[PDB]
Amino acid sequence: YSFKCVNSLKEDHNQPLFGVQFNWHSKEGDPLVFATVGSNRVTLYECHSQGEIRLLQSYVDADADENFYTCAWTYDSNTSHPLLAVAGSRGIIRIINPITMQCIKHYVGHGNAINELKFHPRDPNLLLSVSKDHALRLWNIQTDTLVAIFGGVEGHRDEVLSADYDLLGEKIMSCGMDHSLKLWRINSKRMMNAIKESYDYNPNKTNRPFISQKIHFPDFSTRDIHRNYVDCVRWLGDLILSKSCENAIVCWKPGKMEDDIDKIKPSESNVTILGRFDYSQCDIWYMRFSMDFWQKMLALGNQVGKLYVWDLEVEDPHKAKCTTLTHHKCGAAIRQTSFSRDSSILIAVCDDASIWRWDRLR
Amino acid sequence: RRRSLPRPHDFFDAQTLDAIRHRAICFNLSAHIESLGKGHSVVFHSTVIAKRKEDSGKIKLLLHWMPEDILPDVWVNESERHQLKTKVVHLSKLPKDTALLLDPNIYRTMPQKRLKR
Amino acid sequence: ADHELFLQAFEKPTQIYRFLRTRNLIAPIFLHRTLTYMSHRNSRTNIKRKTFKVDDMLSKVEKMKGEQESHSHLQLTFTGFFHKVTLEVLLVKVCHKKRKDVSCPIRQVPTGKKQVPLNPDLNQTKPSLAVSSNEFEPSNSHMVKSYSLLFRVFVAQMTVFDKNRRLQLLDGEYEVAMQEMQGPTLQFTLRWTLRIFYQFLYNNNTRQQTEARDDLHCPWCTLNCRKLYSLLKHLKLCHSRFIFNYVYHPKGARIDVSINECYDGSYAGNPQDIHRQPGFAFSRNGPVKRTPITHILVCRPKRTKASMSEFLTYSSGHNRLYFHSDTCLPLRPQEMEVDSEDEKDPEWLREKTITQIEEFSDVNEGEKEVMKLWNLHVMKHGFIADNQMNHACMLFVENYGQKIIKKNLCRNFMLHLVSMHDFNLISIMSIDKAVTKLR
Amino acid sequence: QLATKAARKSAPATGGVKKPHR
Amino acid sequence: KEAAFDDAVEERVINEEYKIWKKNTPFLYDLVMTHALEWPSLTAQWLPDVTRPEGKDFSIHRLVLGTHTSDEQNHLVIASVQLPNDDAQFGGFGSVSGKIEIEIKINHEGEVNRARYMPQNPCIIATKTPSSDVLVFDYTKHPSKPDPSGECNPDLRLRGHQKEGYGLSWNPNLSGHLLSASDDHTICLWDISAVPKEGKVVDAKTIFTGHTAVVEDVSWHLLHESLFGSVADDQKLMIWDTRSNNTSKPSHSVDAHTAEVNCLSFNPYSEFILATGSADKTVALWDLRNLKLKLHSFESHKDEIFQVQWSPHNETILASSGTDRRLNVWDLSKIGEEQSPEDAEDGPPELLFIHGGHTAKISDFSWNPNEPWVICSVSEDNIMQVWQMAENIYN
Amino acid sequence: KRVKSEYMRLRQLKRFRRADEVKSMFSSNRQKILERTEILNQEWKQRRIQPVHILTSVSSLRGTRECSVTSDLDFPTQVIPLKTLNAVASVPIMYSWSPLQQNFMVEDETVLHNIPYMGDEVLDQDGTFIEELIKNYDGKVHGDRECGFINDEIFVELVNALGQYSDKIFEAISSMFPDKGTAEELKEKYKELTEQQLPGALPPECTPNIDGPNAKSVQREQSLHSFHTLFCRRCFKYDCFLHPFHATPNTYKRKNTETALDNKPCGPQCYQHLEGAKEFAAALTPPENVEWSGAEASMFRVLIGTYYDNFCAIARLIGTKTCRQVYEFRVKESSIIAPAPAEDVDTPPRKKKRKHRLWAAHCRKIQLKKDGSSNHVYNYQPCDHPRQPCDSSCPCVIAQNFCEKFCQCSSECQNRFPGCRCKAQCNTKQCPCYLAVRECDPDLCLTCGAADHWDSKNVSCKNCSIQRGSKKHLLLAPSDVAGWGIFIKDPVQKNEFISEYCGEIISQDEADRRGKVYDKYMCSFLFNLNNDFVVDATRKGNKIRFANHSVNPNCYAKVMMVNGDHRIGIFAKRAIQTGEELFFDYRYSQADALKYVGIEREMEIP
Amino acid sequence: RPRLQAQRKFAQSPPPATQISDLSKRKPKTEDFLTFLCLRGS
DNA sequence: GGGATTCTCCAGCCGCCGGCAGC
DNA sequence: GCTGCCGGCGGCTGGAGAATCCCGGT
Repeated sequence: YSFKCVNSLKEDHNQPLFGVQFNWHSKEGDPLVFATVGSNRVTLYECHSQGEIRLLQSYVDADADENFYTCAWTYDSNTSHPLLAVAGSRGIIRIINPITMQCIKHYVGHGNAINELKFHPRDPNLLLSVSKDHALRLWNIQTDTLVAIFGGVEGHRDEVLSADYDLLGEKIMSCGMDHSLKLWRINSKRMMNAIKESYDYNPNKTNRPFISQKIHFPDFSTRDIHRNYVDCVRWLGDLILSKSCENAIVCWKPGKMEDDIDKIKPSESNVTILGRFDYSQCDIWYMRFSMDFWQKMLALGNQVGKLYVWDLEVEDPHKAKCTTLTHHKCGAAIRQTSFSRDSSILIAVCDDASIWRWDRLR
Repeated sequence: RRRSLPRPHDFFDAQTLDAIRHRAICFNLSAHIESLGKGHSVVFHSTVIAKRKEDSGKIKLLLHWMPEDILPDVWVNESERHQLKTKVVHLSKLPKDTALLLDPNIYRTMPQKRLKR
Repeated sequence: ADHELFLQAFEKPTQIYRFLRTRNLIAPIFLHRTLTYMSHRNSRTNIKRKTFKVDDMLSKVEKMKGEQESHSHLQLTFTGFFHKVTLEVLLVKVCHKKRKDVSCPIRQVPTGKKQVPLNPDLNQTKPSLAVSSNEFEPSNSHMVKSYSLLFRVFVAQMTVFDKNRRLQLLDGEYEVAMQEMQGPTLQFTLRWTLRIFYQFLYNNNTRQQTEARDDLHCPWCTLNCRKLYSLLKHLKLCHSRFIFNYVYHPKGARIDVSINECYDGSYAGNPQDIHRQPGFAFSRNGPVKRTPITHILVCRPKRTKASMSEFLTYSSGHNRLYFHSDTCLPLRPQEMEVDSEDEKDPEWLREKTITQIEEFSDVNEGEKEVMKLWNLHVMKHGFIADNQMNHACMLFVENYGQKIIKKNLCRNFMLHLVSMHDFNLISIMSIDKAVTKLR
Repeated sequence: QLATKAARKSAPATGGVKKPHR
Repeated sequence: KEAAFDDAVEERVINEEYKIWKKNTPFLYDLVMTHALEWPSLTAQWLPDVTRPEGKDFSIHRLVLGTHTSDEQNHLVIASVQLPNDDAQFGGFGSVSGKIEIEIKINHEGEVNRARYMPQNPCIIATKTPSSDVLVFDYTKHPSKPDPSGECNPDLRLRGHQKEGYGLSWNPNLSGHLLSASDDHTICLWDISAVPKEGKVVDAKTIFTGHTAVVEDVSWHLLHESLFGSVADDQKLMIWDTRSNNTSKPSHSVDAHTAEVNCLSFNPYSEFILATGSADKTVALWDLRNLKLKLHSFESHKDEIFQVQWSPHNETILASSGTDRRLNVWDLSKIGEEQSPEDAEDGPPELLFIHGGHTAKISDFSWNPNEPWVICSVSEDNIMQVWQMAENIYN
Repeated sequence: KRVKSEYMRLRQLKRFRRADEVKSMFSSNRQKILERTEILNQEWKQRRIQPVHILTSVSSLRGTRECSVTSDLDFPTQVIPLKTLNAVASVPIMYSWSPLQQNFMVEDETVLHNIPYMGDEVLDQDGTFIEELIKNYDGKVHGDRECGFINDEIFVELVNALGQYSDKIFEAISSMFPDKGTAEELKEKYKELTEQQLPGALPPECTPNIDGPNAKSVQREQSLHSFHTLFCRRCFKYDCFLHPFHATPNTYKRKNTETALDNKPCGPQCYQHLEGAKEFAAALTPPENVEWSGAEASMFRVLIGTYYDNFCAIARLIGTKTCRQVYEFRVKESSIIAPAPAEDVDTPPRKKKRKHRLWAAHCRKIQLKKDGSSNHVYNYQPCDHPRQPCDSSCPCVIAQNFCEKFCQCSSECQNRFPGCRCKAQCNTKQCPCYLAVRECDPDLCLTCGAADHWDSKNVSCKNCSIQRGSKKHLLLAPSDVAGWGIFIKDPVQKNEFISEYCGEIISQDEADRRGKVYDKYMCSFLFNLNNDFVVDATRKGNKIRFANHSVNPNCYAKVMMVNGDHRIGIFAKRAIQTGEELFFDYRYSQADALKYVGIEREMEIP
Repeated sequence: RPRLQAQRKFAQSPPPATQISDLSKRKPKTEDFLTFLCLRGS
């Protein structure tokens, strides 16, 4: 896989960008549209052939001093419209419908700044938010119900700024400044009942408010993987990828070699490292690594703006690959990258309010 | 008085502020309030439409005003020609029945749809 | 220094008050003649008796004097068209806006049809006729508003009667211009058969100054305020978004304006509307419950005289929107009920007191299960007094008898009871009774 | 160490006892 | 669509208007009291009785109200509101705990459309439901605490209609004579002088079907036992003289205004004055001696009108409420008085005062006895306002 | 040492085997990844979604702000008009917290959990605060100098290879790895390697549960050792969440003679109705060899410790033996057991009423001697007196605290609180419990109703609400002063309990450690409790932690003894009606008060 | 040393007081500003 | 002789009120 | 003039510490 810089975008408002995400829900043959966050503004773009990038509609929350940094793509199960979720330092959840040019849903209640937004891969209406509140929340979309709070006594004891969703859509994991990598489940009967009851709640029908499920105890929790801020997570089937300020992404799994994720006891205390990925100049936290839909290549941006691309094949992690996609203007730090629906192209965002496009030439 | 009380998050969001900005700009370009009406008067531009010739030695002519406000057509003698080409009146003097057409946000029946009378 | 912040901050109230001026001029919130500090307005006094039985005589006299004239059925002939095809003649009658109708309906009834030449010229002819029918009645005319005539070939429309049914169309040959979609025109014959300053300070870093032209008039609402006292009162009461100060410039007066710092003028309706998602906020499709409040704004003002030296309301009830303690969600009025969302027995700490029990290595599970069960039992009630244990142990039995029997931990349960008795909390006459009641 | 002391909110209270009848 | 955007903008500007009115009210009123009911009321009338507790600076008055709820148990509510009756006294004026409290609550069979107290016996009041019947309640026979069992059985329920409607007024001189208005184009008469054998059900004694459109008003000529006015969506005002034994043939019939009209009131201190307002944004009055001539058209409203009330203790003063979210005060003593240009710009001289203290459509308003100048008004924003304009306005 | 070098030398082959395992692990993971992604792609393929269109300039804003997305290449800069998002009413900052109705001791975390994040601007010129904090923790931050990690396998191999060429190796391992940080773990690993066996879930002295199949005959003390050690007497919970485990076991005196001791026929197989057994009943003050299991023998040994004579009750509690069988087992085994102690006390004094006057004499001694330094109120701890009385060497006496019922003082200890005697509402100064601020314990003030009606909440006593936890209904909303606030729903009169201030119990130094970051956050929850402990509500608590400071508040805080625990209750300083925000003074130093709370909410009236 | 340094998120790194026509210069700063002379009141 | 039963004694607190510094 | 201001001043609250009654046997 070889990517060449075909085009570069700069919003020119001189504010760091975050949370670039492709609209993976777009059907086959649809235009390649992705979202990107800049300051109090939300920007969408379309990717054309030959590297041409067209500017789509942009939204701004000028009503207050706001700094957004998150995107999450979902589709409306009723009207088939594509929806976008935006959150910022104000702890505000915003749902924007580009078709109607307006925001038709907003959620408040988070205790502090949101940090990562991800949707349930199987159920588009379940929306998860990662916040400085030291807790996690899963939101419902068809109904405005909120049923999850992952935090408290055995939750993260500091800011949470990353989470990931399993492919089957039954298990979440979280990481934060407390060096803790904590595991959460949806396949549990209690969570399934809560999710089912979330759609079965009519606020006008009953005086009682919805019974949101408070969850303080993760299924598995460890703190020995990283000795610094663990700041981005992705899953590898059952194996887990996590990165920190120690300039190295780590691959690991709970338990031992023969330990199954379903059989992991709640009181598990032994972890197993699997592999390492090496890079330099990762001395600043809040940098994220991205993964394609087919889980075949890995990508990561750096403070010096160099890109680190490695495939996820049978290649051993010691010598999996060494790819550094660079350009002389990449001096700005990268925050997050995004892969297309079929890993054809990749988009990166930076601190200097710039957007970079990478197209694959196999 | 105190050092710093919480800001109550003023209800006029910028979303309605931009709409008000467009409405004011288009309304000033359509009525010339701040420029010609001195901030309190709406202007109207007339033109001869129908030249009628009465039974006696008198000629009356219609003058139709551009903004198409609540005012109806009025017969004007030919002697008043070139005198009422541009006419200015105060906002309060417009006919109350159909003065709402000046701006949709001047007044609307907020319960536009009613389950009961 | 880019002053854009100053521009935006001082532009924010400009639009609101300029729009409010035009809104109030067409229809005011209140009569400005009735304001106390606007005393030079409303020169009329309330001295008038006007017995009602004599108003009818005055009305009858006015009506008798007002019988001006009555309309004369009309006929008209059309002169040739003029331009730099048969004609269509339709009569348009408009009724008043009724409750069911969204707007005022019109009725373009046709009086017939006639032929006209294709743009003829004068001195060439050597004549079509349209006649009206008076089959209608004043009872039918009760629901009508006005009358007008429409001519098409190219559409024109003129009115015959005024608002008060005053005739505007006498008999005579009339020439009318024509507008499509000088120029086109048509002819036809009808027959009946001190200087004030303003300063805009910005954080003392920089400022902008103006002069109050058209003095004694508000720059925002264009209100004629003859007195400086009335002007200042109106500015500080209606244009509350700004803060004003008196400086007494040698020209006669000076008013330094600045943006209000607090201006506690947020949403004042039902507070739960602002949190609701768009499409449900301010829906007004039906009643919306809210917690009752009570505010008094005016009780008995002193009604003092004009005072230039004067320049240099309580509430009771839930005056805010309350939130859930845990989820920070808005609290609905029905959710404000006996449900206090805070009980003696949190679930998370129940779970923790079970997880931490298994951590102890030198305990068999047979004792751990009894420990957890009894901890949950006490936590369900939070016993404090020592005399409760007779009833507390009896109720523990009555609650968890099935669970312990299925767990086959009765012997461990009586071991726990013995442990309690070693602490002088349980009498010897209660252990046997608890065991007997178990079966 | 512990040279610096953090600020803790408090609620001071002291109490005597009642004198017997004489 | 475009309706929602302008609706939101107008909601914001209406909130701004309400805030400005709240800031300007100290220099415009001698008394302002506001309270938000748990549910909006479609009725507003003061009970005739009053108590003045000695040794304090307030007097207690009772309000006749109702409950209009989206989905909840529906009640008939009578609230006790204390008013400051002192000029030098100025909590706000009296106690700090509370000025308005609910004292009577009676379960209802649906929404409360209208409710008018019998002047001779205030303990018995009649109410109109969206159903086809009229309910008679006597709150002395019902507990203050509403029973959880739902709809309370009224003393009597009156049949004769087939569709919803709310036009109500009690006979000022006789007890039990009730004429009511409903959308069935019918006006029904009941005689409740004494009907022990009713079994809580009373049929209409006389049904008036004179109008061909929806009738929503009935008010008696207060100085005659046989003359009352009736109003319809038929754009006419129509007076019926009873004992004529002609449910079709009226005493008189006059085309009132150009659109649907529903509000009619007879002046208490006059034998021939009748006034009414219409959806045409006009209030017009007539003389019973000559119905074919309109005395004057009060024209300052901007929207539909569904209430006109004559001010007691001031014959020459009239007030009317409508969906314009304003309460207007009209003074006939100022008809045609010359005024200064600024006064003319403010409005016609005959308009005495306009009340801007509402955020939604006003459903009902009333002038009270036992107090000459305070007015209560209930709107669709769940807010209740009791207000008295500044003394400098009159005398 | 060369522990890292040896670990790498072994890790050569260890990582060879690890690579052998992880190649197959990666292959299986990729196979499952392919299957799951195939399922997800199939689920996605079935849905059609409307494409997004470009943004035409809306007629709602002719003059507005437009963003010019520029490009570094030859592509033209694109300009589009911004759409203004609708505003949302936000909420003030409030970190997550678990609900709490009691208190909570936290084990002193000697290591820093994690370095908190700050504004990244002030520390640029004042970065020495980080060094001050690490000096407060003396460099003990999680993961500091970890030298990698050990999975207890390489460490075990190094320890085995660390022969004489135990203790020095243990110290080196502890220094090189903070995960263990103690020689106890190294010695445990050494013992495990030497023995290569574990006794089981039971302690090293195997004591399986009675109901389990692995029954064993164990004496009463060892059988009930776990129950006695882990049970906590004060607040009635095994493994108390608000009490330490450092306490004496259940070994204490008891009333030996508290039974009728009337001989009766206890069924057909009774201890009585047999001449030999009847004689042996008094003496101990054809025996069949029944299969008395180990659990049965251990539980007989336990049950003999509660009656010492009643074979009827013990045998009725024995499903496998009868009363005659109980007597036979007694003659068989307990005839060789130690004689019963049958100990008792004398207790000469009988003037219970006069004890209050002497009680007040000790209180007067305290209030006349230690009044100069009486601000050092010490956390109560139940003192255990083996033989000495409640003398000047009594731990409770030196703590200047009255002896609660959990004391090991004599039954008439002079320092023991006898209890209030109010016949009615006891919130007045006439109540002794109010003077020396305390809550009437439900075992002493039976007249005031503290003991009575424990189920219902209609109690005359107003000095027992904290024990019953009958806090009012309180609501949460943004404050009118700063951040969140708490608002009371129902009206409350002056001097009425509203709620308790619950939180986490921590030491004074741990309180300083938490306050070090609380000061930087400018927001604190530290409530001083006593001279020993500080209750912290940052992580747990209830709605009350949002109450704001006020120099002229409407509520006051009082630290009171509640059954031997320092608890903080809040009361109304004045009458408060519906919808008011609650305030109380934080008792801060004036400079620190103005630094932390600089909002007054009101100007001076004159 | 590296284990205790401050973890950083980012890199190391008008004279003419004309009239109240300033208000008519204020609201329509674009789209055909009126009077053609309020620009002097900038 | 005890035990339940009243029954005043007391120390402290609360609200009011009449001088006492200023103006 | 009037502002706290202050201590007494009678008026009241409730603990509590003694004076009184009756049952039961000698």
